[PDB]
Amino acid sequence: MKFTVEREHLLKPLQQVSGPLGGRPTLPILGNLLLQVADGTLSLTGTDLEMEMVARVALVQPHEPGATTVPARKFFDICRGLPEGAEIAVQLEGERMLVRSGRSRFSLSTLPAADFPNLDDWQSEVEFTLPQATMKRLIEATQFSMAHQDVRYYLNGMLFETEGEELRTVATDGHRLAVCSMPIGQSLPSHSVIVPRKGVIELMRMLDGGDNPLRVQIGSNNIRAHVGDFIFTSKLVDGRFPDYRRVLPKNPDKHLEAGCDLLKQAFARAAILSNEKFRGVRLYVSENQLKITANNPEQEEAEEILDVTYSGAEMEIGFNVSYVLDVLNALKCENVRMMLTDSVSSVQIEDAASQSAAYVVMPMRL
Amino acid sequence: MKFTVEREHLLKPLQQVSGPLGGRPTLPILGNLLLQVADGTLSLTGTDLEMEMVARVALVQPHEPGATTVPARKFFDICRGLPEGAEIAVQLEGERMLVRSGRSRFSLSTLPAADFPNLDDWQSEVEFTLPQATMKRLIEATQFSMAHQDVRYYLNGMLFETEGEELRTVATDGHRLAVCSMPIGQSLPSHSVIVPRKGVIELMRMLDGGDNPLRVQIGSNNIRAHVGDFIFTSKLVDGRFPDYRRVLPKNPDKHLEAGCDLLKQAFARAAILSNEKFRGVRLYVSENQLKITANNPEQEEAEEILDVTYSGAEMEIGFNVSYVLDVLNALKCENVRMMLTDSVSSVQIEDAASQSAAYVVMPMRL
Amino acid sequence: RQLVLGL
Repeated sequence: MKFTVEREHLLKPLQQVSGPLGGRPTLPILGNLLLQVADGTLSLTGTDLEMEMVARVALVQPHEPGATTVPARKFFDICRGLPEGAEIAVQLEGERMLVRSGRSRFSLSTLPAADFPNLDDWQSEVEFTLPQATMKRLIEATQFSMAHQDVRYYLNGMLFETEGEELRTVATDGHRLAVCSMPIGQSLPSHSVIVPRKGVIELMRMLDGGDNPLRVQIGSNNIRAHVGDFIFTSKLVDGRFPDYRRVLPKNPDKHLEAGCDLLKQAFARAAILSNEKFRGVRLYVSENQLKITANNPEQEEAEEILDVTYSGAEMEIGFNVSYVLDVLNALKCENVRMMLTDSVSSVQIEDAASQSAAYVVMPMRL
Repeated sequence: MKFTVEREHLLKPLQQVSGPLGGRPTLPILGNLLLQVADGTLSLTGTDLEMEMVARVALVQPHEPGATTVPARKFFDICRGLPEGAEIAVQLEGERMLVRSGRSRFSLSTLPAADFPNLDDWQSEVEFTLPQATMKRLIEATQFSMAHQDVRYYLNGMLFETEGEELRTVATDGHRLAVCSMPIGQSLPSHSVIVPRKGVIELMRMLDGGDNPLRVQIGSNNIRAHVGDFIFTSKLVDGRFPDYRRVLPKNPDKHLEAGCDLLKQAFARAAILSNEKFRGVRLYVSENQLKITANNPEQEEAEEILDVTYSGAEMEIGFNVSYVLDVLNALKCENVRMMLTDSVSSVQIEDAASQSAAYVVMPMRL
Repeated sequence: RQLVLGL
């Protein structure tokens, strides 16, 4: 195996395929990247046994076929550390892989390509293409609502669903839920899968924010995404995930509309004097007015009064202010609509100008 | 106590005095800021018992004299969280301090101004002024060589010495030493004091390179610096600081000059294959050439060859990577000069174009 | 005092 490639043609791919690797690999091979030269292409692959990221790099300089695995962090750091424009010559020499550039030389230890973990073959059952920007929107709109190491391991991931002509994501941790739907232009078979936490992170990382379209393939137990010369594949999480349609408040009769930023800034200031652990704030809704109050164990108190559009009966309701701020931060809009029922029921929050995303937050008893 | 002032006039002062804080504030009182209104001025003071920072704000709006103390971080966050252009009205009302702006209200807990610790009166014995940029240069040139949590407390700080017409800083952790001196155009008495590491950080913090000079006053047990309308005071550290004059190599006859950036990147790249738990590289010096090599337990190896200017006898000597990189990062000049003696003696490093700073690094056995 | 959703 032999290849010579310009530093920058190699750097981003190395960075990307290293994504799924941890700071401390359980076993040596998991800290390595698989390098394969075949048919004028160098392929780089990184894995954590649950998912893998592959990059294809075109070789325009002389090369020889073959494969090996070498330490990912070390190889990336070497390439990144070389001068801009450096030519990086690489050759497999049995127990070691020799990297040369200028008068810089590096000998890395190798592990057999035959020993590199490989995800089982699988078949795609649904396929579609969508703009990278749509995938980014879908994930960013709901990722914060995923559980963090919950017993219901399925809540630690994100649900991806195809319906009619839309792709939708759903995340929930039992206290709040986020759902976002986006049209795809294609007619798809109704489908529902759970993508693991690290999988969601990798999907986001592979979006360059360019014109390259995103091609998705979903099987019974895997999801694959292709962008440019990168291919990400992850196993899916098994389990039964909640039906957002049922979690949404049944009859949120009371509707309030308010500027997103004024509401966010008021909650942010009130949060300063809320209980450091429980973070509770009180909302008192009255005709065209919202009063937010917060108090803590030190007898400190914050009060914010805001003009809003509201005509229902008066009511008071408590919330974890961090859950509310998380939603307002995810909604990048001018105005928001809060739909309430009563003090003991969940509230649904959405962009006042779009039903694309919806957030359900359960209240707390102050 | 009562005052009303623009948020815009409080921001910088608050940041300056609230700085030393956050991490587990010992005495509750130390997490508060002392606020005092007297003769048309609002003074704000923060302290950790070892040092104190005082800021002044002029009051043109109606005000009433008095003093109290309030949670520093909370008061700063409330002020910063209010909208640009906000006016902030503050009044002490018994056990609470009421803060009002627009339709936002905050009631903060207080502690008696009489309880606020203040450094005992002291007397200055040495005074001088110098440019903010000169002080910044003196500190940045040596700060990285101070010890961290060393049982020898006097090394967990920085020596400030006046001699002739220069101000000099010295820092060392017993393995490497940094010294820098700068002329300040004033005839000074010979004096030497040790400023604690936290005080050094704070000093650095109040410097903005303005043409506005820093006024320094040094006493037997304290140091004070006045910048604009901020006054910083810190206790000094007891102990006999080592004499850098006895640390500089006696006759470092072998002089090598190398491009700073090229040497830095060669060290940085070679370090990737050095021992992860204790990173060091071997230098082989020969006529106009430097070879830098690293090895690790995995038998991996790195080699860098650099053209340099050197005409002495050949020698091989090892160094701790971080110590040399720290020096090259602090010099950030075009070329550096390494002055060597032999394989078992420390090296002195300087900017090839300036003798203002000098660094001494012991060799590392590999 | 946090209540939970009916998932």
